[PDB]
Amino acid sequence: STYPHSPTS
Amino acid sequence: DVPLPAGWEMAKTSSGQRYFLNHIDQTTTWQDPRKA
Repeated sequence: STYPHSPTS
Repeated sequence: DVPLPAGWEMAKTSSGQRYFLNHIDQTTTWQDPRKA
């Protein structure tokens, strides 16, 4: 249930 | 319930980004599972 991060930053 | 895949996370970013995680493979998907 852990929110990741947008794959490109 | 199939129109929305179960191993897929809805990462709905208010910035205007809809990226889908496969929480099974840890796959970073920028393509809608129904669009491909």
